[PDB]
Amino acid sequence: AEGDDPAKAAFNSLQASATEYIGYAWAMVVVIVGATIGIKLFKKFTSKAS
Repeated sequence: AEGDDPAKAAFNSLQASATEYIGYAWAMVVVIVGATIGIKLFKKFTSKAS
């Protein structure tokens, strides 16, 4: 509750956007896992064990 400084709010909000990145952090962890696994199946899914 401060003076009429909403003009600075919308501006400072851009700093909160950082969350958008921290939110995908988990997905980045999942991505990593997916990649690691894929690199295998992706390679083993070429000629298989016949």
